[PDB]
Amino acid sequence: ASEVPQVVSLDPTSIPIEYNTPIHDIKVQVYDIKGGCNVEEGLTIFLVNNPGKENGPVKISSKVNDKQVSEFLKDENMEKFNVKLGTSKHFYMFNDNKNSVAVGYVGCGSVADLSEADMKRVVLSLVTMLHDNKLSKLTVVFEINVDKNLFRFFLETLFYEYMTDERFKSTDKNVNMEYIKHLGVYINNADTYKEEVEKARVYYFGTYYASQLIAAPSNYCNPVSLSNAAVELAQKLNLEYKILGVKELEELKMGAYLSVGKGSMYPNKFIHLTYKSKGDVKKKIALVGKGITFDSGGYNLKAAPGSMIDLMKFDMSGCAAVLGCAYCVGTLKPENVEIHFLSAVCENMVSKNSYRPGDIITASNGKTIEVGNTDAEGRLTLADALVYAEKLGVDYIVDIATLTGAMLYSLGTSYAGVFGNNEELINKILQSSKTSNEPVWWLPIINEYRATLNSKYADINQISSSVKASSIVASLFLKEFVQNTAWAHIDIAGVSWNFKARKPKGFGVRLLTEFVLND
Amino acid sequence: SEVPQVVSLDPTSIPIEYNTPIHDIKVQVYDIKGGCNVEEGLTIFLVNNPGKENGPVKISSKVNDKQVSEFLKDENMEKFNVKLGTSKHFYMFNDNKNSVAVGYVGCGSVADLSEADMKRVVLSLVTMLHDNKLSKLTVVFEINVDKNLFRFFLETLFYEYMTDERFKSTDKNVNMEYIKHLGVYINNADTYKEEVEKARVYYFGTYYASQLIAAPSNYCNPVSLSNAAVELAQKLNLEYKILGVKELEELKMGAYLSVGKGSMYPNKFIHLTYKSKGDVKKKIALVGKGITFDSGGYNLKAAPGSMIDLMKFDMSGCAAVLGCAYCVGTLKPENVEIHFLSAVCENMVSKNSYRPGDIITASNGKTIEVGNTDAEGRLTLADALVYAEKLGVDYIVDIATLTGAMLYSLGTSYAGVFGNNEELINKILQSSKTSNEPVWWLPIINEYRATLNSKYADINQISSKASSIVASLFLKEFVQNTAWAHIDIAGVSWNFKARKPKGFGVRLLTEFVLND
Amino acid sequence: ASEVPQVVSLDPTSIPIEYNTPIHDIKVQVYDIKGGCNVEEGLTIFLVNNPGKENGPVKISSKVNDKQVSEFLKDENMEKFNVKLGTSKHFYMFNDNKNSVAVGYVGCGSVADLSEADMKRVVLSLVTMLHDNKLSKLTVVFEINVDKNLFRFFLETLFYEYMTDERFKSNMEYIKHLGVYINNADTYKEEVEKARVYYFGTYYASQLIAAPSNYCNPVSLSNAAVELAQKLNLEYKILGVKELEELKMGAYLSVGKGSMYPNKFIHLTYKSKGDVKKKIALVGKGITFDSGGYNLKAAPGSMIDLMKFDMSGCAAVLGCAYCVGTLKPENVEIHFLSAVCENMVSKNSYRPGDIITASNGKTIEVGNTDAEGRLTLADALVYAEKLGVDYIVDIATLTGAMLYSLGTSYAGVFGNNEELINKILQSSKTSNEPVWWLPIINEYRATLNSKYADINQISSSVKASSIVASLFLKEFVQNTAWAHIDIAGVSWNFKARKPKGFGVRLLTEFVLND
Ligand SMILES: CC(C)(C)CC(=O)N[C@@H](C(=O)NO)c1ccc(-c2cc(F)c(F)c(F)c2)cc1
Ligand SMILES: CC(C)(C)CC(=O)N[C@@H](C(=O)NO)c1ccc(-c2cc(F)c(F)c(F)c2)cc1
Ligand SMILES: CC(C)(C)CC(=O)N[C@@H](C(=O)NO)c1ccc(-c2cc(F)c(F)c(F)c2)cc1
Ligand SMILES: [Zn+2]
Ligand SMILES: [Zn+2]
Ligand SMILES: [Zn+2]
Ligand SMILES: [Zn+2]
Ligand SMILES: [Zn+2]
Ligand SMILES: [Zn+2]
Repeated sequence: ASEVPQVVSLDPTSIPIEYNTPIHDIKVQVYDIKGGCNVEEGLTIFLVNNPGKENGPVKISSKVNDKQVSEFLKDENMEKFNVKLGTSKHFYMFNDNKNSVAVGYVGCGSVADLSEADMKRVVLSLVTMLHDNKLSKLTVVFEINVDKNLFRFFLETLFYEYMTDERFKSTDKNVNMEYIKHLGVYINNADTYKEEVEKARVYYFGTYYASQLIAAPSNYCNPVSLSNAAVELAQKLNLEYKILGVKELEELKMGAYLSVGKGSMYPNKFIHLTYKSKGDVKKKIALVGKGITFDSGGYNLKAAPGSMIDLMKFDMSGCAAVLGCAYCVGTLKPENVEIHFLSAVCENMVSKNSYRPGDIITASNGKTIEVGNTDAEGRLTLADALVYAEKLGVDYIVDIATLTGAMLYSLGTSYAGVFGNNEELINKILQSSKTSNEPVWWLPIINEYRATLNSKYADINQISSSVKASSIVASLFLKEFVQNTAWAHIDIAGVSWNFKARKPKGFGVRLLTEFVLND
Repeated sequence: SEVPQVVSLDPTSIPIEYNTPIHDIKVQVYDIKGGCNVEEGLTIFLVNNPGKENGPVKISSKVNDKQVSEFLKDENMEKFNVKLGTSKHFYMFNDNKNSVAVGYVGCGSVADLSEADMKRVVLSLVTMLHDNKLSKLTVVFEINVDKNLFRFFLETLFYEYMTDERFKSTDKNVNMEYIKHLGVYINNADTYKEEVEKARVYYFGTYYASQLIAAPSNYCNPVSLSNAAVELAQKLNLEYKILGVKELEELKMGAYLSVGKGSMYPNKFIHLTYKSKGDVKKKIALVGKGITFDSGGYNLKAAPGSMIDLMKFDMSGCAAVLGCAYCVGTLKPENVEIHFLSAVCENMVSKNSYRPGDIITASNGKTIEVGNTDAEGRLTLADALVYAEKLGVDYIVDIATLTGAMLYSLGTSYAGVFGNNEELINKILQSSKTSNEPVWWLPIINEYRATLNSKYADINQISSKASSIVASLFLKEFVQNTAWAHIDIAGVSWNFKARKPKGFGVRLLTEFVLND
Repeated sequence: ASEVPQVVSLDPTSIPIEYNTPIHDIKVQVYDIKGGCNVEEGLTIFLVNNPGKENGPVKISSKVNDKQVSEFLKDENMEKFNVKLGTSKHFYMFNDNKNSVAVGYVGCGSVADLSEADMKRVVLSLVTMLHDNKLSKLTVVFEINVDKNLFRFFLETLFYEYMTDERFKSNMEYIKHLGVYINNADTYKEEVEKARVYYFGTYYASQLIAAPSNYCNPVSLSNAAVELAQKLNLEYKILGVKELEELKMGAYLSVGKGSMYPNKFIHLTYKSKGDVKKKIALVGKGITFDSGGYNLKAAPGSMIDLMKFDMSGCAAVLGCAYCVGTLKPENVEIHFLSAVCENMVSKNSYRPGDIITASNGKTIEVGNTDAEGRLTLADALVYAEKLGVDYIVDIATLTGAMLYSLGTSYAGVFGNNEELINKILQSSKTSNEPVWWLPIINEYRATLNSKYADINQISSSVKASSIVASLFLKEFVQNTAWAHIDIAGVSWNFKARKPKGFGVRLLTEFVLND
């Protein structure tokens, strides 16, 4: 734990973190739908669809253990409503014990298998029913088909979207902020789905924890304060930790990493968390996250129209995702595995002490790098991070980074891109993507472009000057720093930020965790 | 107090000229009914011709000289016309057989000169003063002007006549000589006499503001500017207080302190106070934006036409307030208590600078999400407006070079005024009429308030296009229950044609204080 | 009706126009709230606030004549919800007679005085429920404070936002009944049919604007004007290129030169049956598409894809023409004018630097082809003052600077006559179409001095474009009271991706209460 430097005494010296969220107070009960649905206090929502019939009528199929509610929800009354994806309706009636109840439904389209995006729409429609309504209990009746992974995804998404981050609110807190205390779920073959509930709660927070870190502004979330939070997290989870300061980094000759942070008031802090299983270890994995707490661009300042310099607190999303994974792994405690969580945290700033364009710097593997652009600082920090990671002697090195903005032009805001030197590892990422429902796509490392990184003076150029394929060029650059290890690179620069909702996604936490677990 | 330097050659004070050549001018006002004596220097007639556009010049005044009167007869003067801005020089011998200079400046055919027309008239008259080493100027008024317009003539004459040579060195004007005497002829002269010394007060306050603004950022930094304000206060016997960083920290001014975090100069909060002897009926707080230099911060002014080299003008609001302070302290109005405020700092790029995206806390507890570092003015004004309201005043009037959007709305002549109180706005509009400083009332549109709703903080700093209106909506959030008005002078502060400050707002704020 | 030229046989030859809308089929009843409410049919929505507590709990005061709904509306239930402006909830249930009804609310904030901006948010919340409604009846219970004008605004807005334009397409059902419970109902009833007239006047203008440039061209726009005039029994006249050349409208014609569509000048006339006491000319800018000419809109943010909207001034005048010809005010004679053309890049286009001559003889030096609206208005104004009217009011999407000045909500008004400007402002207040008075600063006039022509079209330096354009237009009105309304910023609703029909009601209130 290191002291955070301040310019004025009003400068924050730590990131506020909410561990005990209202979600953790919610008691979750899972009932088998065969036994019928009890409709009591709170709000009972049925998830219905109508296969084939686009915007077809609503039909409740479950047994409802109440004569009154059954009559209300009979087919001929429900037919005036439809199952259009995103549609919702509220019902009000009295049950058999003469107690008023609130019932409703959410349309789930006319397609049998809902994609992760469709399910997210259903959750969002469901969440609006939770907002501005002081409910004590929510009951969800699944009348659609979901496998165990999609059921978990439903819960995680619900917990995430329902949650509101009011850490930075002061005079403008929602005076009506009131969370439900009970969640009931009716589903076919409930005994098989029950194991997903706690996994969802663990996945939710790991995602929401990374979200809190990302959403934290660059004056709260700096290299020192972020490394402090990693320490606290590790102390709560009994993870081994090591926080490397500038001096050790100099001794390890991390010249590429150090140059990036030269222009910052905050000293570089290299984060090293370690989870090791108690049993015999059969797999060693290093998970690397890019940790630029603020990216001004350096002397290559982000001043072009649309450079979104104000959003650049998000450039440690990779680090956040890695730390969120550290929570999920340290909590669920997988066996036969050893995971290193790495992040070379620093801050790309403009100063008299900054690194300059044209500077030639030496990485910790001896390779000299000519800087052609100070705004491509991520691949520099990752270079030293990758070399460090390989010295640990692992089987897999996976890095996750908000690296290139060109991802928005290639995959957009929904799908992340994965690059690598090992096809087996890449397939495991794609498999992890399926089971976590965090969309990833395999993109090529095109060797024909490697020649454009040939520097006249240094061993290698940082950027190309004749190739607009930035995501591939950067992957080619990073590949030059992994000598003999299966390695994959996930570019989340396009998917890390939910633009419509103006908030982080916490993308990668579940993806990386499903990777650790299913191995 | 002590100005920090990078090298020894860095200046540690703003050069300021108090005793200007204008203050060495003896001003005499005579009644035109007794006629004009024409003996020495240059004598200029302000003549018009109501109706006839570009009509003939006719000297109506009685001239107490046979030879000069003969020269100025209609027969001789018919060849000249009264087109606004026209000037002619005449050369002749008077009765004493002394050569003498006589001329005129045409004042159009409209019987009511406006603020713009009178400025053209003065400018022409000033051109007759430049490059002509004269010891005396007499001006004969053959037009109809009210007391406030006659005063505006003098203030403007004095302002345009004076040349700022504080930073001249090997290029000082070798031929620059100022007149030592000024004569004025006008109808009902006893009425206009009091306006003379009021004009000299109004002029210097405007020129004092002009000097501070023109002073470059390496000369005019927050420390040197707060030093100057103290020097001003000590001269005028005003109560003064300069709040430094650690005091500001205690007052929790996080917004204002964040803006200045990057600068090598400590933040300095200027607090001057004039208090009349006797019963105070009105308590007023005047707030001036005091950014000694606006680089833009990490949102650097690097766009084409961002005019970063002119950014020394972002202290103009503060200058206007200090200029007003001189006027008020000199004229000493009664039954009022005036607080002169300016949260002075510099907006720089550094490892210590505030960033786009920072969530800062204002002194009233509201958390603000910083969308753009170049919108730093409203951040400093936020803490200043809270401090001001804490003084229990009746009126808060802030003046600021806030938004460049003003150039597209009102332009370079008219300032914009916003507010939460219609009575206060009208008073500003009234003072605009009497100070002859053009000001237009622009609305604070409440529908736009939603665009400032922040996801994480209490409020957004910027809306991420009606910048001026949005900036006012922001400032409204820091005035709880006081009549408040906001004057945006970003477009009218600088005279691009003359390449110099206007000192805009000094006379406006003084007229507001005096006539209240 | 002139023939609309085509490049291919697939190019349309008229603007699709819906006159009979489902809104005209809605039967409206206004009851007094002091008598209580009947909630036995369809959707009932309470407009409630909480002046005492910001985002405070919902409490329904009205007594309803149904036991089931009375239980639903008890304070224990409603306090689970809050009145945050725009927030809404609605529930389906059975009433006492076992009929299906729906009951809900819309939060109206904690301020007793509702602005038109606030009311618009309330209506939008209401409409969102209507777009998911299949019920036959909507009942709106006003448990808040509205005067006669804001209530009419509520109806016009409700109608306008409810109606959806589907002329170019290749869920819900429109209600047949609207019930309203409000205090002093008898005083409000007169505002209903006025709201229906104002609605279609606005929606008609909306239809013209939204109609794309391949549909809405000078020939088809003027054709629709003729058809509107015939339906309302207005005197009309469409001046063609030959008549325009005779009248020497060289500024107007220079803009259209590069277009495949011949310039058309629209002149509609309403005249009262009795004695004519006031004469008015309403002038609308009618650029059916603004490419920018050789000063092409290629800069980032120039938004060339939206420039079908630059005839919004023309549409608003035609929209007003509908209301006037329908409401038939006495003692007035109104002229509806628009010099309609298209600003295109061609070998025939006018060029930057061209010196053109207006119908009043003034030579103009063109500095920017993208500033073509003021050129066409210049000749239109000269035409307007020749009619011998008391008031000339032009309305135009003139300068993008309005977005930086007043924004997207308030229009700017400029003029030479303070009395006319006040009437505009008063019309703005009664119609709830917000306008703000901006100055015509004479000091800027010198920037329009041309070296070779009588006057410059634009300024080289001055960025106060809205003011500079006003000074320009001022040179084409010799001695008639004249006002200019710049709606370049308020014409298009960007959040809803559709026109606002801005100006119709403002202009109609102007002619009706003058
Ligand atoms: C290859 C380079 C440095 C010339 C351009 C680039 O890819 N820049 C990166 C960057 O600065 N990484 O440290 C970059 C990454 C994300 C974004 C980005 C911009 C947005 F406006 C946005 F919404 C987003 F999600 C990402 C922009 C640039
Ligand atoms: C709202 C924002 C920050 C996007 C653009 C803005 O209004 N900037 C202000 C500013 O920096 N306030 O601290 C601003 C104010 C005046 C001017 C300005 C520019 C000129 F070229 C000019 F001549 C002038 F007089 C003022 C430019 C920007
Ligand atoms: C004076 C000039 C031509 C340099 C810039 C200008 O004011 N152009 C006008 C125009 O082309 N009139 O025919 C103009 C008017 C509205 C808009 C405009 C732009 C928007 F992005 C927008 F959303 C809007 F509503 C209007 C842009 C330019
Ligand atoms: Zn970067
Ligand atoms: Zn980066
Ligand atoms: Zn700025
Ligand atoms: Zn500023
Ligand atoms: Zn145009
Ligand atoms: Zn146009």
